[PDB]
Amino acid sequence: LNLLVIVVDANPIWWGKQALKESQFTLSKCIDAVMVLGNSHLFMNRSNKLAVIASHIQESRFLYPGSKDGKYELLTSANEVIVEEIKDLMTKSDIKGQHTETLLAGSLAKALCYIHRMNKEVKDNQEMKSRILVIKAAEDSALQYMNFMNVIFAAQKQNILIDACVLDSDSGLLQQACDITGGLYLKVPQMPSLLQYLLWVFLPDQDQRSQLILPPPVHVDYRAACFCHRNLIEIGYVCSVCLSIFCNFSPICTTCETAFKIS
Amino acid sequence: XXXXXXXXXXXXXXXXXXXXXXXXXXXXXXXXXXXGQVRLGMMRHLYVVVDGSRTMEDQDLKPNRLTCTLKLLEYFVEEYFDQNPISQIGIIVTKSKRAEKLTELSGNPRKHITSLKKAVDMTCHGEPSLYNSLSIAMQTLKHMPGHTSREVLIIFSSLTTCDPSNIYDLIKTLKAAKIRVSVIGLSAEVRVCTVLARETGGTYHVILDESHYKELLTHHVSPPPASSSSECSLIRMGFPQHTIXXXXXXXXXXXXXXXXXXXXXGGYFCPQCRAKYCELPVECKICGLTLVSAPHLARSYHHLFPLDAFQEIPLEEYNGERFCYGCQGELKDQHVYVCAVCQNVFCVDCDVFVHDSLHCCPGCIH
Amino acid sequence: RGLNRVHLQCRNLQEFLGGLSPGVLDRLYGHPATCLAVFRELPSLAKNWVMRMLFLEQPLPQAAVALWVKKEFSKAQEESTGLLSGLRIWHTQLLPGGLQGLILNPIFRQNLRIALLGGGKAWSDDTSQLGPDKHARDVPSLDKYAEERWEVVLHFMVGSPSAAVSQDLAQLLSQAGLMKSTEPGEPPCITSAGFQFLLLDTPAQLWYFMLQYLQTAQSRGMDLVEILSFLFQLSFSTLGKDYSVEGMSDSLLNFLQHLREFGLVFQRKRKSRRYYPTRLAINLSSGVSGAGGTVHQPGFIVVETNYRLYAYTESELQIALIALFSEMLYRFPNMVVAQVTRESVQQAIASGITAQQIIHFLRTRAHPVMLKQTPVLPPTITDQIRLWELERDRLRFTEGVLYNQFLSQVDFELLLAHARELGVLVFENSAKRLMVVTPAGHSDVKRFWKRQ
Ligand SMILES: [Zn+2]
Ligand SMILES: [Zn+2]
Ligand SMILES: [Zn+2]
Ligand SMILES: [Zn+2]
Repeated sequence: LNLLVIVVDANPIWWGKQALKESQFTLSKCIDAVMVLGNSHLFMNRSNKLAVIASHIQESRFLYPGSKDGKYELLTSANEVIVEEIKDLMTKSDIKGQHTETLLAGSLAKALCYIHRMNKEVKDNQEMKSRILVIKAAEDSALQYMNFMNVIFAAQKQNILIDACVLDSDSGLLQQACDITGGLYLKVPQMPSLLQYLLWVFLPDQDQRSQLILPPPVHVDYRAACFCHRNLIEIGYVCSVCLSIFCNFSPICTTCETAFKIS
Repeated sequence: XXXXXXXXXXXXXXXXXXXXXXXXXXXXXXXXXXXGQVRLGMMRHLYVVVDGSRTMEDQDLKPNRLTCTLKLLEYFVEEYFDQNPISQIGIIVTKSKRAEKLTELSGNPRKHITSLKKAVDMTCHGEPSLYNSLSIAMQTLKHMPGHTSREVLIIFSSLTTCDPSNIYDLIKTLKAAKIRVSVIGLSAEVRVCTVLARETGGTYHVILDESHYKELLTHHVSPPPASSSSECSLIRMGFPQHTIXXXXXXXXXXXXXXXXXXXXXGGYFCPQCRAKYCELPVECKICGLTLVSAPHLARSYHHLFPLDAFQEIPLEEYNGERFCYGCQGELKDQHVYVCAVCQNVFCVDCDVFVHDSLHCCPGCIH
Repeated sequence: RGLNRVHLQCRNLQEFLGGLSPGVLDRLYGHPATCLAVFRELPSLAKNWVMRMLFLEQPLPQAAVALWVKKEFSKAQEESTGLLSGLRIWHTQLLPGGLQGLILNPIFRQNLRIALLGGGKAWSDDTSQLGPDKHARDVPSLDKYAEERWEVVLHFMVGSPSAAVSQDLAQLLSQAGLMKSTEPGEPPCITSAGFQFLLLDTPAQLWYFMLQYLQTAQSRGMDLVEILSFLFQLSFSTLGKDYSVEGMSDSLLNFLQHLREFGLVFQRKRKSRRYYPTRLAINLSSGVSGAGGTVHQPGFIVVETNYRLYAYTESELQIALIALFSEMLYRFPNMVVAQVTRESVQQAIASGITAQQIIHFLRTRAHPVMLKQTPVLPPTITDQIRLWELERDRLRFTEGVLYNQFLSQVDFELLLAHARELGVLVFENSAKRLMVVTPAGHSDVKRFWKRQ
């Protein structure tokens, strides 16, 4: 019994720029590699479970949740509902300007509580191990860092591994998450081979991470800046009321308006 | 001697079910959690004083009080280092009218839980000594810096508080030394511990059950709010990056450690003294700087922009959103929980999960 | 019984499919049901390797396959490679130097890719158009039908007055080695293989039916390939959606009505165009139903340390099984109270049951209050059961041939070395020259004695 929770960063702006790029690799092969990974995960064992979430710019709508063309039947029904759900999601869509960068904290929150309720569903004989794949293709907004760390620590407590395939750009918070929870991070060097990366690195479960020789862990930067000038710090001043990082010593603490006792 | 008459019956087919359901519902209860937008003491040298009295061997709990108390302190050290990373713990067993600093003030759960697994095997002979235990805790907690909310937690059982000197001058000193002492009591209320708790600044509590005692230690896990007395300083902090053996040890710096160690190739340095530490966060052993990886500041950011209350409504009540906004499931029970700002829908499982672990509303992020 | 006793060995689909003809195998993977069904049987290493190498047209060298695995796991690695190789998945090719390339069998690979992706066949699903069917059957009534028919077969083996078997199935039970007919004026008995068949899991019992049913598939004009493709087509189906029959041969019709007699498939009429694959047919899988609980039925036997069985189930079948390996005292309309006596188990092994059947039987039907124990049975009782079967099974028999009282000692180790050479050594001596060779392979060494 295992539970893969794929999260696909469906930024319509990014994949729109990718489809106006007229490349080989568009959103169709992304969601198709997602579904082939999902059918492969349901295919490896009968007891496996699948859930696929799509972070849109303004909503975390889930994608998931006879045989006409020769598949296994539940794979056919799952593929039909994922296809119809992305067609209901992406085509019927909206336009706003203040909030156009994608989100990842909310979809991870839904994944965490979904794994919680599906672990309450589990009976006493069997036990559920779980992980969250994150297929990221956009640029994450900085503005939700306060939120984002929280879901990582939830996955630290709930023992949910986190994996990430980033497509275009590196992401410090997401390699940070895959460092904290014990998951895995991978930056793909060539787009259209995506599925073959997933079926060897991110398909294998927790009792095959230890068996397979995998690409090695990149060193993780624990950079830290002030809340003052945003510049890199090796020695900082941190308040004990506000609990905020200041770079240079200042009399009056700005973050919490503290009547600072001076010695 | 006639408890057998507690089982009534009206139709007797579901009436025994009603009596069993009333009993099984009366055998459970819910917690009481408090919210505050107030200053908290987040660097927190807490210092645990356990009894080793004669009354620790009494069997009011299901094992004797020593064993249950020590088990819940193992859970306490676990959850306190799980929630506050900067802080430290020190453990004194108070035994035979004398006080014994069993484990010094440090910040990693391995040594403390190892010492508690050792301290299962003790004897618990004699009467306690609140004077000497508060003296050792004061002696170590004089010279921690002033922004630390210096806290002592006395898990105290017996009633004869056998001091060797006057313990109102200690309470006047500890009042002036801005320490904070909280006593969790067994079997009784004692006036001296009440004066100590209400004067030093702490809180006194007496124990019913296993569950109530877990609720009290869970109440003392969280950072308690500050008085109008504690210093609000600005501690100088250090953020050492991790350093592996540089480029296949091309001109590396092979060290042993800094506190049965092997040959360390790389790891964490210090930005003040340039020493070699394996684990982070560790207070600098030769400088006085405090070293922080900085998710260890992010592990305790939820205290500062905290949660709110869920509007709890049991009935059906206008619910045009049948599914859980948490995890997309139906609401098959009569408890629906609605947030304050976004006012989405959550069930009981999402309630316990959000309010205990995830610490944020999933709606308000969107 | 001058040989050893009839130990009921489940093949677990490896010794079945490993040990056939490779032309039979290359025809067998010609339906995606069989490719998924052989896929899920594989160990997890071979599983991930097939799903790795699936989307690939190049024979990868041996170095990469040996070089995909961490160093500590080579002992548990060569089993997956050898199991892929012997089962005609990995046929070996050559890179044009000396690197022995490895490539999946393109029939197997193409039909797995049909099982995962779009395909050119249609899984033999059809419907002209028939909507809500005349006497549509309900899903718990399909469960009831499965219970009724397969318990009628089990009562027939037990020997109840509910003997509704239609005598082709009785001939099948006599042909598979389960119910031996003796002195042909119709006593059908039970062989010891029948007793070991009774105490087995329900998917293990049905899969043992299919293995010993296809063991004698050279009888009625049957072919292994189409029948196994239909079995693996049944067990990858859904209870809800309904099927049709058009697209099946007439020998398939005879097998499907014989299968209706099994109870794995609910028909409506014999001349109809519809079948309902029953809940027994889906859980047809070469495996284990559990050690604390069964998807079929929740467990019901509370085994206390008093050697005391509390069965919460009213059924004459399972009461007869608990009568087999125990002795029974109270019977209430909800419950049966039995005691596992030493003499009851020594009766249950006199008829011939190795007591791993018993312990796995009790672990299968473990009541959900007996759960939340990490040793779900009390280990005093379980180790006592094993000690009772080790008291009963203390003789081990072997047909041999004697070499005694040789005239020398050089010919002693010469005969011993020639025995070791042809793999016919059984037992040796050091002092008094008393050797045991295989008696069927003795004539080789005997004609060697007439040659020196
Ligand atoms: Zn501040
Ligand atoms: Zn230093
Ligand atoms: Zn909200
Ligand atoms: Zn929910």
